Amino acid sequence: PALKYGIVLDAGSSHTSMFVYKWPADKENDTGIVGQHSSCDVQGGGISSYANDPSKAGQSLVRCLEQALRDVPRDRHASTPLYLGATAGMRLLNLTSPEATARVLEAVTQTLTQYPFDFRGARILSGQDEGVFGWVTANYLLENFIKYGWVGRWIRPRKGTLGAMDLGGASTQITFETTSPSEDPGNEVHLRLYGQHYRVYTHSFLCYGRDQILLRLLASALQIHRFHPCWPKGYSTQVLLQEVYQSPCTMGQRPGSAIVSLSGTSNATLCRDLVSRLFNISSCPFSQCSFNGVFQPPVAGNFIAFSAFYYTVDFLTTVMGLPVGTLKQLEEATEITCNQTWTELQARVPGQKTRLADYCAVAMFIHQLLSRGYHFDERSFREVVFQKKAADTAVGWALGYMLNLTNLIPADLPGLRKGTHF
Ligand SMILES: Nc1ncnc2c1ncn2[C@@H]1O[C@H](COP(=O)(O)OP(=O)(O)NP(=O)(O)O)[C@@H](O)[C@H]1O
Ligand SMILES: [Zn+2]
Repeated sequence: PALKYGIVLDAGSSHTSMFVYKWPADKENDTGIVGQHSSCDVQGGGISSYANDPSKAGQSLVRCLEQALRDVPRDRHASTPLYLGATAGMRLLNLTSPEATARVLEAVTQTLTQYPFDFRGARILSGQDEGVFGWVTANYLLENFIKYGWVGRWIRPRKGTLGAMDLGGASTQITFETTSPSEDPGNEVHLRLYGQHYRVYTHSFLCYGRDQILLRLLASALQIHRFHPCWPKGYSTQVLLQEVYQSPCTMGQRPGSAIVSLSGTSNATLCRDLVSRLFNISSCPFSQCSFNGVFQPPVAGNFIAFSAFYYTVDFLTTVMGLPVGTLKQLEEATEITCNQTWTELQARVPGQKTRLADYCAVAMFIHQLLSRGYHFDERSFREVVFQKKAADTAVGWALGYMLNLTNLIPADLPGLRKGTHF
């Protein structure tokens, strides 16, 4: 079995990762056939973090690109497509400075074109792209696009699909198949995959990624309290105000000190109140909304919640040792976590402590996002799983992106399968 390869660089807001995928040459159009071969994490920040030094964006990719030359057999380099796709970090930089954004894309382009792979371009994905391609990855890997049954006895209704919730560093996406009528063309997606029509809803909330939410809570805590009720008692840090208010996500909060001391107080109730200010539920120009006046039909079906949903839930279960099987359990785990002092929290984590002071805020954010924002309840929440991998492949938008650009999912089966699915 001759294999083929393809490569995607996911240039996210906080990190770039490289995925190399492989599949058999003569089975390439079967669903679920493509899988991850290897991956590489680029050291340092995302490409948008090089906005004032765009040369370093391209250079940052070199070590992982050297790994790709070793991971893919040499005689296949020339015919292996290589893509770079960038997400909300670059969408935010594009708001601030389209020129700096262009210089970063130019610097990564120049680096990538020096390599022997068939480089097909560096692009910023839309929020819709990001949501939909994540949904295609999960469902492709789990073989949900197979028509189950056999002639004369097809399963009905057809096999359900897995909704996707992705909590990145600078935006978050929700995407799922729905039977409700569309009310906003911005959210409406129609896919034709293996001869079947999928009616999908998607939305991306810019500035609702983990790192931007933490920045917004920090801005809010500085304004309202001059302490940080989500941070643990005994933790303090010197906050440089310029970093807090430079983001498009926080410049709306700006209130002439350069640096302020800010300490935690382990106040789970005040933390909950701080997080609640993130969601505007005051108006809805549609029949129903999620939040911020965005149309959303009722959630339905199973969901996979990956990226920082998985990392936060993994902290709560594995480090705090708390169950999160229900929304009530998640809320209780968040309360217990938020009420820990800094010495108590550190006692649970013998190794490196990065992100530890932030789990209370992120867990509170996720609980409110699911319950207040998307309107999960106990019944719908029972159908959510927290997982970051399927069939030995990382779940994210990268695979679905590669599948689309490489044209590896047919709209129709060959010969329409003689019309046996009609
Ligand atoms: N191994 C890990 N453990 C705990 N947290 C992590 C880990 N890796 C990443 N994170 C955090 O989780 C958040 C989302 O990470 P990731 O999904 O890599 O976002 P991204 O692709 O960089 N951002 P975006 O461009 O908005 O999709 C970031 O705030 C990360 O710092
Ligand atoms: Zn991402």
